[PDB]
Amino acid sequence: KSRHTMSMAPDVTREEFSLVSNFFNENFQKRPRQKLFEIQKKMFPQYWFELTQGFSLLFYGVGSKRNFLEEFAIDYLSPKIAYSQLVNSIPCLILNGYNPSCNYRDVFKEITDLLVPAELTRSETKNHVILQIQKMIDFYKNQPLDIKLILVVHNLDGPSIRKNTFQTMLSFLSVIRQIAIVASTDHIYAPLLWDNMKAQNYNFVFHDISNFEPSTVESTFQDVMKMGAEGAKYVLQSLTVNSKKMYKLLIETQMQNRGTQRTGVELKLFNHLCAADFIASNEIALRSMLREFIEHKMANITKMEIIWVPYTYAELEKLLKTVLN
Amino acid sequence: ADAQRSHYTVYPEKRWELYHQLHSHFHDQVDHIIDNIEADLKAEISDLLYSETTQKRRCFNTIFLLGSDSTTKIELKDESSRYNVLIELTPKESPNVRMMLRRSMYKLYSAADAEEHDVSYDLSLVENFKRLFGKDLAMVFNFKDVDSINFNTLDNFIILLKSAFKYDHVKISLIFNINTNLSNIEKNLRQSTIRLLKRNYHKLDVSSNKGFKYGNQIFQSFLDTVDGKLNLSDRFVEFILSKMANNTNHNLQLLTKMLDYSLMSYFFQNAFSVFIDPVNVDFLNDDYLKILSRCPTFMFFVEGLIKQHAPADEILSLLTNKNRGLEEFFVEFLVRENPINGHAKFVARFLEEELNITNFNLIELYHNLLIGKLDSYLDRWSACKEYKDRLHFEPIDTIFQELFTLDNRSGLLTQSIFPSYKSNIEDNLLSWEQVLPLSGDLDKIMAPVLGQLFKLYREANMTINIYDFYIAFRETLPKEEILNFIRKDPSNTKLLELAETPDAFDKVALILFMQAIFAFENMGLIKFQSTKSYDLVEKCVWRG
Amino acid sequence: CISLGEPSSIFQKIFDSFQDLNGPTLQIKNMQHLQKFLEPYHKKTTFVVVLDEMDRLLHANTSETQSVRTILELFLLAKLPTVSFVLIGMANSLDMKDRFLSRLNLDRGLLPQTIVFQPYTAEQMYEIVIQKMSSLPTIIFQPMAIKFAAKKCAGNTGDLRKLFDVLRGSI
DNA sequence: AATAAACAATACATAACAAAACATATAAAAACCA
DNA sequence: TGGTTTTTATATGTTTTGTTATGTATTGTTTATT
Repeated sequence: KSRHTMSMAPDVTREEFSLVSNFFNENFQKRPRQKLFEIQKKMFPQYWFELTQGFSLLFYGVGSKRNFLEEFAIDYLSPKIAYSQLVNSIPCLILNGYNPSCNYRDVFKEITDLLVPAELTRSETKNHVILQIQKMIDFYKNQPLDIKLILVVHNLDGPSIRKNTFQTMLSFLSVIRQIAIVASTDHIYAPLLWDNMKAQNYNFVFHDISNFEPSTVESTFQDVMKMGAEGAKYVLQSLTVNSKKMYKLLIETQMQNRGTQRTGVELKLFNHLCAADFIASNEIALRSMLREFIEHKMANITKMEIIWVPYTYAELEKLLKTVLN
Repeated sequence: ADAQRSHYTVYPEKRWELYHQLHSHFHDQVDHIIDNIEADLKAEISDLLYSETTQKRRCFNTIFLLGSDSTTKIELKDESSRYNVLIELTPKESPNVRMMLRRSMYKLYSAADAEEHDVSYDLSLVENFKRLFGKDLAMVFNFKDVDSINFNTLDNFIILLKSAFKYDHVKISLIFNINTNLSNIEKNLRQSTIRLLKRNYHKLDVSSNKGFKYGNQIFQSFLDTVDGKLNLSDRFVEFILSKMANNTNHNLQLLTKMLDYSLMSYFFQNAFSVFIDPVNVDFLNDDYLKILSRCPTFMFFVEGLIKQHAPADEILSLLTNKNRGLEEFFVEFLVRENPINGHAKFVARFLEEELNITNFNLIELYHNLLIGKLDSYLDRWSACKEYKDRLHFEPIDTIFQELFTLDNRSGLLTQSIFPSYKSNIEDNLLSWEQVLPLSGDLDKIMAPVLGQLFKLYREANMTINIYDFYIAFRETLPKEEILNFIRKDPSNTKLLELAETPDAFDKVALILFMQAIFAFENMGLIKFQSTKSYDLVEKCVWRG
Repeated sequence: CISLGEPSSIFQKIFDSFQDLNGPTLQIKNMQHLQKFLEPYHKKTTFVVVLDEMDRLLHANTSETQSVRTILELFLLAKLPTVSFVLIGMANSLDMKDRFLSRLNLDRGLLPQTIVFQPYTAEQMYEIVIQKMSSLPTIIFQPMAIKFAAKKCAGNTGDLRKLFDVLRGSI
């Protein structure tokens, strides 16, 4: 099974990747991107009018929408509605769904403090969350209709917001007329999240926004093998000078023969080999500064008593000519 | 800057008023109908919860509320010299036999002290409730979502309640809010407990859609709110037939949504909306007079005018040669009441009580009216055969109604309410030209980053190799443009040392490839099968 | 930072140099709550904190949930006046830089100058022992054997006073 | 119908592995008394 | 609010079970002869 693999790739370090990535995402398709941004700007009065009807507005589409939501919520809408009701403008409570550390307790503790504490709602605080919001709902059915809060939920299919006890929590918020719910998702299976029970509470409407954004902030928490061959690449840069030499003698005869088990070496002769260059005194002095290569998982052993390096054929000669030399 | 911290708050019309007098007036008819079923559901539980005096008097009364939406709230009678408390148990609060008992005893106990003006939270309070609180006890159990619970926990729960039947100062009542499927429920429990259940059961149906007694009602109250000032076209209403048929549980909240959004479309683009009150004739303008001309029933009647009156000197004069008679030609047909509304209200009350028929849908009754299929509508009972001549109406081809109408002739609320979700995403990624219009010269000769692999992503196998896909990805990139792009900027220095490297093109491809396939995981298009190996992945998204 | 597992009471201990009294719990808990704490009182001398033994919180509870977020939140110095809480943190194993997110590795905060200390073979540590022999006895042994001690301990070592504390046992 | 012999086509026993059921552990959330 | 307990999310380990590939053994197919 001769497969080309990501290990057999010309790799790129940390500062080299992120800088040339920053060059593309700020200079690739710049002119048509704001050219799209001016086209969709005329839809902004249409969103203002429908949002008076308490409609949970939901934005789908390819690409990141995070920049677009923060322009649309903060600068455009939130002072426009305060001027049209008649003083600080309408409070914006974003929810970063791409941040996995969102819970149901903490954000709702913000909500009841963002909303009015007209009564002793801490008396009903005793899981009373659905209980406390139910007492909020029926009181809000008989209030004068005006928006006092707009909340934003970025990346609604996020790692914590998509949990099911959190989803139903947002469902009861959306039936209230005083708050406007402007959220965005990115998943292709996002309408698996809602049944006709929740969408009854939601009354979602949909709009496409596809600007093909790079998702700068949303790439940070995510990881691939860019983010071990690269792990032990830094430990050797800070050790004793003898460990460099005893790894150099290790890496030679382990690459004398991918870097697999079969190219490895027996412990006895390697003790004698590192006794030959006046390096290893005995087995214990060898093994103790070999456990340091073991503790940071920089070498393997299987069974001759074969110690072999788990990095590729291409990687070890890169480890040869750069850091060992 | 702060976006990695989660939930940081910050503290930064002649036409529309005629909408405002119409919208809320309609919504007063909505919510008043909503409290009617709210008073209906609260009534029929309340009488049936009481007055049921069985002879054995050692059994709880159970109530199965079939078809119920798991949200049905209940009020209770005061019924003095006895406290009556409500306990609700959500399947989220059903982990075991143990905490189903322990939270539920806690929930009534605070409800007991608040009416009373240290103890243990189990059945010890239940016997001593006569001494702990004076008056007796009649608790009720709002099991919210009953089919998600492991039933052996529920079966072991009800045997625990069976032990409370020997104290005679307490009365038990169970409310089973099923979603549906009563036959499923008698399959899951232990049969020894069904015989415990079957003493005094009552299978009351609670459904929002029950013989359309409210569905046909709310569409009827819609029609009088827009009576005579608009129309409802045929292609519009069949959308309301088809799509509302796809949602069984809650039609009534959905019919409010798609109708009010449809009314929001009319006020936002149509200029003749101001003329639905004849007081606004002074707002007439040549720009309004110009846009009246392209109405289809307007120009078709002119084609009807020439063939009927082969003398066309009158017809040419009433065209834009005059303007005073031209608008007078319009306001001749302005006040058309269109009695299809009133003819519907004529026949709606009739078969409701004259023939007394209830299994009928008023919307398709309005739709069959719009084509003339009212004769082939009443056939399904064969009861209007003595009345098909007096309930008869041929739908006349009315004139100037295309300016006062609602229809999805543009596919708007088809799109913005029921979006072809993975269709519109996949259409956005194959084409990309109808979404996007120094360095932009590169864009006219190179695709955007996400979409350029997508054509090969279609052309790849079920499970694919990572590197050969990149090898295919390097084919689509020509070499001369990138070195023209990487050497475009003389101002930056840190990029320019990479720009002069002779292997820069093959390095900048794997950087750019690892920004796109990095970005095809949050969309869930490609799944990384067997982590820490990631030599092959799986593609789930297919075109359909 | 040894016995916390949690980022609050560090911002309590900077208050201990004030010898004052306030409402402590909220101000030391949230990211934004630290920002109110950074307005000095007497003469406008800037403050720098020193975070000792940061690796107990690095090698605390699960990375991208709490501890990396704790690492993230501390290194953010976007404050506008020059009174900024400059960090000096310390760690054993050098994996911690690659653990940083790609936004943070874009020349942000105090991460850059990754000042390392290679283990002194004998060429800077033994000479400190010489100056730590300011009060010199007559026979403190042939110092070339002390040089012999330094050369043949420097295979696997870091602390020559402690490796003089094995000379102090043989003395 | 049986025998024999050369050849082709298929089945079989097991090696190697994958994946789901079955099982435990601990830091972080989340209720929850108090 | 505040400590304490309980559940959940994340993480890894164990045993059973089911799939597939392959080299070798079996079995069918054809033709000549008894």
